[PDB]
Amino acid sequence: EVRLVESGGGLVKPGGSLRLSCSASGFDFDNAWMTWVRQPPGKGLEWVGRITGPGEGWSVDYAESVKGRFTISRDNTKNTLYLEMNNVRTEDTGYYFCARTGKYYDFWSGYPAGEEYFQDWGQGTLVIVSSASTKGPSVFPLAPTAALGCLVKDYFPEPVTVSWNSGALTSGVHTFPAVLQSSGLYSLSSVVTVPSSSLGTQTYICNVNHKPSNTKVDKKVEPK
Amino acid sequence: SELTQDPAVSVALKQTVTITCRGDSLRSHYASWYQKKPGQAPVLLFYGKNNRPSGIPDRFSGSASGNRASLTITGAQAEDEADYYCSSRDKSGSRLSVFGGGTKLTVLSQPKAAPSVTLFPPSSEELQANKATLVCLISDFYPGAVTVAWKADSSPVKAGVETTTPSKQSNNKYAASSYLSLTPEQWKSHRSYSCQVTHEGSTVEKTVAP
Repeated sequence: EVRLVESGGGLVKPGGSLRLSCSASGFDFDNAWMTWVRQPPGKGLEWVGRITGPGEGWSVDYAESVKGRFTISRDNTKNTLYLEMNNVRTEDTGYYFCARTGKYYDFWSGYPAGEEYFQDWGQGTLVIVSSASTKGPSVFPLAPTAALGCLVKDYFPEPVTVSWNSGALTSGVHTFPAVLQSSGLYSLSSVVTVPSSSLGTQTYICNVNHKPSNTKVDKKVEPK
Repeated sequence: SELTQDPAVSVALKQTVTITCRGDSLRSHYASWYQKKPGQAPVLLFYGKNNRPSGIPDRFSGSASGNRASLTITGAQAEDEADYYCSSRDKSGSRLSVFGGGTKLTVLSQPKAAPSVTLFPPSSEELQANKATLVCLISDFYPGAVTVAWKADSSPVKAGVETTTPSKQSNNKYAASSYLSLTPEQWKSHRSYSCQVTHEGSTVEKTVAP
């Protein structure tokens, strides 16, 4: 029925430009008010802007955080909403959502008091604003039931994938979310809890793949 | 931002919790409420004076008084663990909208479990790479919230610390990780370093020495 699909996200440097698009189906797009909402990773939702329908003359309103840098447009023929992002900054990362916007008002309240609500949302497209260059991680052993692991350090951009023993070992494996360090580079760790009797006897290898750098590393994790 | 919410609330499974949003704009506008989980789009829960969209369980309801708007979850289910956001006008009569800062709702669905803590010193390979990262692995705790403090000898360490938000393990307990990034010289310049993990008012500590 109602479908909203955002696209255009990706990597851009500070000062750069990028255009996001949201394709809509299953509703009257021509009369629909459409809103852009963003969520930086680990942070709250932020209203970016909204474009109205024909009754308000396709009027656009923007958050002060983006006014003068971001432009919202629509093509009713394509059922498409656009976000033109210019002079982007690091604070503009990351997930951008398109939402069909409803209007509510108490009819006979007698006090002018309208508000908007976001009834249908797309899944979002991720925008990373960063000056960092593509870089594969270094993989370091976290040597030791007992816990052992691999530290996947200083890579950009996300993601990295980590398996153990070529994917044959999954039970007891926990791969943590990445952290963004002050250097602009990500780091993560993957840990596995293993029988103590197996420490120097069974081999544990973490396999790290970083596609953006074509990095594939296999690190055997041995006791010290 | 003109809408304020408390960052975190807990509710017992099957019981009732109220999440509150406060702002001057709520004196003349209603709020709408959104649920957000990782990996999924926000979902509208409630809007206006008394409107719950079709498809939303009737355990979600909204209320409003004065500068305050409230989402009540009656009979919380485990699937209600999520962030909850209110939205309204940023100020009375405005053409703009804004979200509150969000409230993380924990639904307590299993007994308290204290964290196990493992602290890894820098590997020799990392030292040879001219870096020195201590890794504090925190596992098997419930509910999923911890505070981590680091100490060099006996002094609190500020810079160089990064910590992940707790992530669910396969046994449905939580794990977290914290990193202290040092140079090899800094690493070798202290007698010991300590990772201190406080969970529900109880602290577990582990220490390493170069």
